[PDB]
Formats: sequence, structure tokens, C-alpha cells
Amino acid sequence: KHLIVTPSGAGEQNMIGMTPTVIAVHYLDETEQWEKFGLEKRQGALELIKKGYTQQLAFRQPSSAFAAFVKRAPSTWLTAYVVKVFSLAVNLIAIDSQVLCGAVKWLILEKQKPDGVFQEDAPVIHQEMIGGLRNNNEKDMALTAFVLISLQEAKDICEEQVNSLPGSITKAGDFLEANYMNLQRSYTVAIAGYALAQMGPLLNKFLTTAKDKNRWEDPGKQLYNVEATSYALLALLQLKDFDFVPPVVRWLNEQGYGSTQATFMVFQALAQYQKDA
Amino acid sequence: NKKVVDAQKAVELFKRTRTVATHRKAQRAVNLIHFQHSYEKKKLQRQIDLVLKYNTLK
Repeated sequence: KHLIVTPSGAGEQNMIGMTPTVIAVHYLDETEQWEKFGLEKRQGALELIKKGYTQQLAFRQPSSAFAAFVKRAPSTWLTAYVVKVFSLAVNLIAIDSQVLCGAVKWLILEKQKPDGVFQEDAPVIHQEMIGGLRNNNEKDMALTAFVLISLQEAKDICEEQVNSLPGSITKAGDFLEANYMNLQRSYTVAIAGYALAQMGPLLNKFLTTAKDKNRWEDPGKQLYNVEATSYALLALLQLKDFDFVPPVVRWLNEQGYGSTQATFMVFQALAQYQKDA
Repeated sequence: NKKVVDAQKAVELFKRTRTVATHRKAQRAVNLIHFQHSYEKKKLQRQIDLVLKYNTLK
């Protein structure tokens, strides 16, 4: 009931207030709790989601990418970020598929290295809005898992309008697979895991990296693990291994500023759960 | 074009049913129509918006 925030500000700051509002409604839709949340609130929420969308289109550069300011250099992460929030909202409000495919098409033709590595040339000013991907270490594996995961949440939407999308998917997915075994941060393993699970030894790696077999935590900011454990939770559901899911989910339940990613991922994980199991 | 008919079959059921489920299905159908300048697109989007404003789905 706190996740309903009225979006405003520039390209990035508008998404920070839009994110909670979009996932809030998302969750309530999948778990169908609107009756328990407030049955009359859903509209005012959608209206707000409609406002943020629009307020965001204004920060859409000619090349279909995004940034805080029209004058600012486009950002690979934000562009990718807009993509996933928006791909999730095609069931909440009106979304121009041209905008989503336009942004996905850019994220490939000019942000994916010749070897399936998506790169960030113009970082977002609000580094806190990007969850654990902020952790410099293992940036290529991480930022590539993030973009990919978005492109996956945008497949159905732009699968018929983007030619490169499928080739970009495979060329990306391998990079993570070729270097999956060489990962020490649960986060990168947790995020890229879901990344891969979306398409043997790797899979055994995805488990034994989980402390206590119920959380992908790493020696730092807990919020990062919340995110980490979430991507991973979605990883499980992709393989329907509802076997070890109970713990993970149980640990999440027993778990503002800088909470953009966790708020998004956590509720999306706990959502895809209520749906898949 | 199938996608408009689909979107049509989705919006009609939503107008009658008026639920959170039918709404998700109707909005996505319309969004799936990739031709933005289609008029059956804006028209069908209108019916969506009209139910949301005067109704409480589900």
C-alpha cells in the first residue's frame, strides 16, 4: 500500500516512481488480492501507471533509447530497464509496441559487442536505481544477464518485428554460459542463472552457490541478495524445480531509496511463483 | 487481420465480463496490434479506457 507512488522527474527519476506502482499492480493481478488490498484502488493505480509511461515517452531519443535527459547520452541499462518495466505493463495500460521494439532493436545493433556482450557507454546518474548490477565486479556477465532478461520479457511483444532479437538472444546466452563456471558472486550467478534458465554442470553450480540452500546472499548489502535470491527464484520456476522453491520463497517473505530493483524483482518473483506453482 | 479480430474478441469479452482477468487479456490484445496508426486500434483502445473509468473490475 506504499508501492503506489506518483511518477515524475526526468527519464530515470520517473521510472523510480513508476516501478513500485507497476509491480504492485502486477502482483495483485497474479495473486488476485485486489479484494484484500483495496478493490477500488486498482484504477487510480493504473491511471498513475499511465501518467508515468507518458512522462517517460518524453525522454525517448530519436534512436529509440532512453536517458535521464534528451541531451544526455543514451544508457544501455536504463533503455533495457524501460523495456522490462514496459513489457510487464502491456497488461496494465496502453503500450506502443513500436517503442519497445525500437528500444530492443537499438539495444542490439549498437550495444551488443560482436561476441554477445551488451555494454554500457553512458551510465545512469542514479546508480542506486540499478540494484546489485552496481557492484562493478563481473560487470560484463551481469549487465549482459540484465539486458538479456529484459529482451526475454519482450520476446512475445517484439518477436515478429525484430530480426536480430533471436540471434542476439543466442549470441548473448552463450557468453554467460562460457563463463558461468567462472563466477564467485552469487548475484552474478543468481541473475545470469535465471538468464540462462530462460533457454547440467551449470545447473549444479546454480544450486551449491546458495547459502543454507534458501538464499543467494553475498557478503554485502542485503537488498542485493533480495534481488539476487529473486532472479534465482524465477530461475527455479523456469525449470519448475518447485523442489527447493519452498525454502527460497519462505526466506523472501521473512525479508524508498535504492530499492528499485529489489521491489521490482522480489514481487515479480513472488508473483511468477503464485502463478507457476 | 487476425490480430485486430483477436483484440476485438478480447475487448468484447471485457466489456461484458468486467474483470481484472479480462482486462489484462483485452489490453495486451490491443497492444499486440503492432500497426500503431490502425484506427480499429484507437477505437478498441477507447472501449478499454471507458470500462476502466466507470467500473471497478473483478
